[PDB]
Amino acid sequence: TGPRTCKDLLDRGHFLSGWHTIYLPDCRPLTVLCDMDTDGGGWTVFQRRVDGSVDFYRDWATYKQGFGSRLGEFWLGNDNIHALTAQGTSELRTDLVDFEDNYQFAKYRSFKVADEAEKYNLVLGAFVEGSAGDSLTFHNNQSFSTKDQDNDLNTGNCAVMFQGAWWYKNCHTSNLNGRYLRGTHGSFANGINWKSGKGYNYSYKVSEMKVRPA
Amino acid sequence: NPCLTGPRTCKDLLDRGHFLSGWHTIYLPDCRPLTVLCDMDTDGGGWTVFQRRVDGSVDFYRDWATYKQGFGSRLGEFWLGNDNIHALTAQGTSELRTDLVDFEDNYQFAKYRSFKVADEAEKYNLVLGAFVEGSAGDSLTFHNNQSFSTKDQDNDLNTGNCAVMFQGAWWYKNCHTSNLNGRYLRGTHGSFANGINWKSGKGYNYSYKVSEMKVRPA
Amino acid sequence: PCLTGPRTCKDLLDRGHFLSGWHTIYLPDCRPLTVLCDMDTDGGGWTVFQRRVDGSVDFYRDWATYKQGFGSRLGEFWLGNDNIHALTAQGTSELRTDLVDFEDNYQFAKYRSFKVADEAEKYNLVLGAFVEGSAGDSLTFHNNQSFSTKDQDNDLNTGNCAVMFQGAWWYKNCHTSNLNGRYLRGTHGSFANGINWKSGKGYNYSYKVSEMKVRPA
Ligand SMILES: *[C@@H]1O[C@H](CO)[C@@H](O[C@@H]2O[C@H](CO)[C@@H](O)[C@H](O)[C@H]2NC(C)=O)[C@H](O)[C@H]1NC(C)=O
Ligand SMILES: CC(=O)N[C@@H]1[C@@H](O)[C@H](O)[C@@H](CO)O[C@H]1O
Ligand SMILES: OC[C@H]1O[C@H](O)[C@H](O)[C@@H](O)[C@H]1O
Ligand SMILES: OC[C@H]1O[C@H](O)[C@H](O)[C@@H](O)[C@H]1O
Ligand SMILES: [Ca+2]
Ligand SMILES: [Ca+2]
Ligand SMILES: [Ca+2]
Repeated sequence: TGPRTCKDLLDRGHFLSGWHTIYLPDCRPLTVLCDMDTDGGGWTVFQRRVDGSVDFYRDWATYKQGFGSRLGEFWLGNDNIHALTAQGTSELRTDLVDFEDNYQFAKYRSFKVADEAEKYNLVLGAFVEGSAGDSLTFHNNQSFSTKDQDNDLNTGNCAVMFQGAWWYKNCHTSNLNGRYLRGTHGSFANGINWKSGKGYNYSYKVSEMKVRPA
Repeated sequence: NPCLTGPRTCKDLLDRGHFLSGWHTIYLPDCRPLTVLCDMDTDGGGWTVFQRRVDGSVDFYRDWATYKQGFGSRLGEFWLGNDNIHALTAQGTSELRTDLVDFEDNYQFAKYRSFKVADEAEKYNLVLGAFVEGSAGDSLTFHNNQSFSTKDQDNDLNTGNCAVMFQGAWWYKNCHTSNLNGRYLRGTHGSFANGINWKSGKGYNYSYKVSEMKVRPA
Repeated sequence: PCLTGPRTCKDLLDRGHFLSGWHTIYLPDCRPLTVLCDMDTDGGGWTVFQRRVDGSVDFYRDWATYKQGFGSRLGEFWLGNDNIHALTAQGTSELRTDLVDFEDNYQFAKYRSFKVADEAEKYNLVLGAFVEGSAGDSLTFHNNQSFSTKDQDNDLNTGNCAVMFQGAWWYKNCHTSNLNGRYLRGTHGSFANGINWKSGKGYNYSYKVSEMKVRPA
């Protein structure tokens, strides 16, 4: 019955990025990171990597509730991301920065995750544009997986083989919750990787995933 | 009714016992709430920080409308916004402090007895009081009584465009001895005077690690 | 003991604040204080009262500064001796100390009990048994000892350890740890005047990160 999105806050004159309280579909308050600069601002950031201070190789219960720090890296929580994206349409933007401070991005028409009972299934709309290329449409219609809850399409455990948590199939083309392996790495596809961007052997300095009413 | 009971400046906050720097809501003269960064640590504390550079994560080469409303992040770097800075300095007398740190941990500062920014109709004209003291030396008096300029709105006193030439936004004259909204060029640069430069401090070829501009009632 | 709102960061965690960051708690008879909650480390629910991370803040401060606290929520701070006593008195608050080096290697110590008494009583450190910690014990030595600053010599050394080692601490024969020391950025030739944990990295290495925190045992 007040601000429901970061877009609402932007329209009310909140021009600086930072943490604000919004009110979810059910009226539950949630303190979220608003990106008010990028691409018109008004984005609610649900994932952020910047320096490798936080361990992202976490189990189901931890990804469900969210983890990390307001002062740095975090995953907002799958329950929260479902609430955020349940009804209406949120467009997704992915922002990626390499160690030479070059920026890439990918933008999708719509994005949402189902509730826990449906394994926080990815529901993704068309790739609109992005200098990072499209490395997420591959994962469309897939259950989320973590090390202790394998819902993927591999005989082995993708979350373990690539040290992350994602909507793994057999196995991935993106892996943003992968290990903070600074820049080029010999090890295959176990960093913060975006196949169509810098490839399976380059772990980004910065990663942000964010949503805005479409 | 929290406008009448709420703090109106960072100094009110310090007086109420907030001893750590951090973002707090204050109430502007027209009762509009604004979340600002208070500096409680430096020089007696109670300063409202309106510009901060720290790591080059935010692009400061922005247009008139963006400087007007403010941009950046409470997580790090930002410009509070010219409308806000006018609102903060329109009434009474605010002193100004500039804190600068180089990449070798050398701290420098400059202090001015008063600092006032006019409204948009006057293009955010700078009215600067006397230089008080400072190891950074005085690189702002030169800019007294100049309109603010951005790349897309040239209000400087140069035949060309200072904001474009020096890749920032400032109360440019013809053109500058300070350029704190310049590019984050990380230490010494070969390019001329287009970084976070304070001439009397580290010169036209050295871009500071940290910049903060802040005001306090005096 | 507040029953109207959150008393500790532990309370906040059990209420569903799962991200670390600055929150408001209600101290014991029942004043508000905005504190840094660490919700990830060792199960979460830690209230952080010291933090070093980048050397932006001068920790070589006098008695009155350490009393009321200083620093910034954006980085380095000391919560204030008055706040720390109000927070820990009794209690049985678990003390934890987190330490990180310049190649991102993690160490950290834990203690079963922690409190400082009020100003009258020199904010004496009262420490319970060391429990565990890959950093080793460099705080027990300092048990039952006055806090000292540059303008308040309360150690057992003929000189002033605070000036000699450039900080503030529960110095005695001097120190075995110096977390409020100078941010000397890794290895240093100057002796023991840095953010040092003798059992961890000794008197010649200044840590990159250092956090002292508490949670109800
Ligand atoms: C600020 O600068 C303006 C120019 O933009 C100054 O205006 C001039 O002031 C002188 C007297 O000092 C007059 O003789 C001129 O005719 C004025 N010119 C214009 C264009 O108005 C103004 O005086 C300055 N104000 C201060 C406080 O220094
Ligand atoms: C609606 C439909 O029949 N299409 C497919 C369905 O067959 C499949 O079971 C599901 C998950 O794989 O993804 C749907 O898009
Ligand atoms: O430009 C300001 C900057 O602030 C924070 O770092 C946000 O996470 C970024 O997306 C950006 O908004
Ligand atoms: O002052 C208004 C005017 O300012 C500059 O020229 C900018 O390009 C716009 O903000 C424009 O409308
Ligand atoms: Ca499998
Ligand atoms: Ca011009
Ligand atoms: Ca002595």
